[PDB]
Amino acid sequence: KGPKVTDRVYFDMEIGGKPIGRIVIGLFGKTVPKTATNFIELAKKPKGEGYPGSKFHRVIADFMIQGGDFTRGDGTGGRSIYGEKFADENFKLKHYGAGWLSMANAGADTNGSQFFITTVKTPWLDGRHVVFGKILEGMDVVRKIEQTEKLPGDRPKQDVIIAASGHIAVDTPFSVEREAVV
Repeated sequence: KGPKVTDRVYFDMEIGGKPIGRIVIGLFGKTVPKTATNFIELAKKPKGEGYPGSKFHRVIADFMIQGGDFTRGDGTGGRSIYGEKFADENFKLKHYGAGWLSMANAGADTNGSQFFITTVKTPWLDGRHVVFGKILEGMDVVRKIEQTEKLPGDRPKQDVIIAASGHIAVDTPFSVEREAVV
């Protein structure tokens, strides 16, 4: 009964130049096609133009990890394939638990490139941030990032970099449970 994964995206992660493993995300291309498409294309862009080379600039343990600011690296930048900003596509899905993918924003209809991966269930974000994927593999890599040493301002002391990213196609869309990722 769960939403269908139609596409995969991978992130090969490094912290301060040390490889820490791959995150694999399933995207709900039937539920939020426009949001999913943005993410997939930004994952396919080259550095400075998309996710490769960008960092998780905001990390809050017992909450979420946030990245996708490929133009300013600090939360103030980023842009979508549709222009600087695009509208909230729908709020069909909730932040069911750790390991859900949702768009960062600065209020209604301000989606860019920035996104976060939850590390706990975050009901207060439901209806405010568009949820569009679920972690499929590499939740331990997420947790590694979640626990990385921080500076004040919720910033990793060492850069947490998406060294590489890309899109793996999907056979046959499959349903996933609306539950925390183990």
